[PDB]
Amino acid sequence: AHIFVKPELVAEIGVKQLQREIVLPGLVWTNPLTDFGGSKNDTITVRVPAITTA
Amino acid sequence: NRRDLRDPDRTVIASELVEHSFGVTLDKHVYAALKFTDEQRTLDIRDYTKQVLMP
Repeated sequence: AHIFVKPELVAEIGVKQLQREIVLPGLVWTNPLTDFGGSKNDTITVRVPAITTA
Repeated sequence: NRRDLRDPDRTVIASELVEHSFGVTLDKHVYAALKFTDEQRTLDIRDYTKQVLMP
């Protein structure tokens, strides 16, 4: 019968891929040490001080 | 003390006042002692206040 030339319409309506919310980085101790370049094996050794007894 | 009223005997038991006591003695010596050789003090100690005195 009648022929109509139509486009294929693409729409975005706010449907996204559900994906986790990030909380862990803010709670962990990040970068107390920075100069890993300049220490052998990329290892910085932390010194824990001493305690005596009377 | 108590005695019967109108008792034929009239003796009274005299009470005693005894003061007691106990001694408090200074008898202990608490110490912390440290020994550092000239090498340990020269080479191994860096601060001596946060490394020796505070501990």
